[PDB]
Amino acid sequence: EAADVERVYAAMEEAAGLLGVACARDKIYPLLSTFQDTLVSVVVFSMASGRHSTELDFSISVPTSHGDPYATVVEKGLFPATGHPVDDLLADTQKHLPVSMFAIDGEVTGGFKKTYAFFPTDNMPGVAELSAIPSMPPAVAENAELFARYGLDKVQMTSMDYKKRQVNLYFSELSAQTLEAESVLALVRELGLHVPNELGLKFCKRSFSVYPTLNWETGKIDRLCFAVISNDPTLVPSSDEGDIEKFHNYATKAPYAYTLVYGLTLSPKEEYYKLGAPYH
Repeated sequence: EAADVERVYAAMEEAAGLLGVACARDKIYPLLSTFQDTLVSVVVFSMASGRHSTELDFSISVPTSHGDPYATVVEKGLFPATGHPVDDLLADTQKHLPVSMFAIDGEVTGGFKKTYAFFPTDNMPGVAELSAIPSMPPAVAENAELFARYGLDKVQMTSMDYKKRQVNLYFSELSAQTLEAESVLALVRELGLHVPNELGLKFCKRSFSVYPTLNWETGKIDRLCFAVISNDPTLVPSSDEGDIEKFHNYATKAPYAYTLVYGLTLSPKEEYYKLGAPYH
């Protein structure tokens, strides 16, 4: 449908406005039309805090029957192949594992950036199965022991950041021990990331997923995020009035067709939050 393809972009500008961000139709629409048979499907609008408060992602589901979604945009000329192992990763997962669904993501000013590999709820993998993937970063195996020591095993999904050449491993079936203040503190400190405070640790206690960020150059996890799912629009883990305001504003005025997933990302240098508002 032609109404849909405009409808999502009409709703897409509405959300990006609420943050005071300008969209770039030049880099957004070609990917949107390319997947319009799906837009008839999960479409998500996600924001970031801090020095990233000027950045917005949109995630779009693509069933596995449609084929490799990243292969579409390269051959169709929507994103050039980097010549780096991240090109081939998406196929290798579907090659090596039962992938039940895909997703694609972009940024409103830069265009396409990442894709997703979703796994079945009744067959989530561990880090051993993931590490077998030839195009997977070496760091995924090189971190296998650390993951286990903290209870990071079943992986709900992965994402591949193609501009940064980075993989996210969305860990699930987390033990209640894993999320406790003590362990959260030790995990972050061993990995050399920003230490959260009382609120951050109270936020992580609610987490349903924790996802580290790995790249191909070293074994260092670049950052690690805690995700919390809820309907409550006031759960952002910040006490700085602007974010408590900015995020609740977005949460309550985000356009929707027919829900929140918060993000607590801890980096080496600073601490920023994310909030994905879905359309479908």
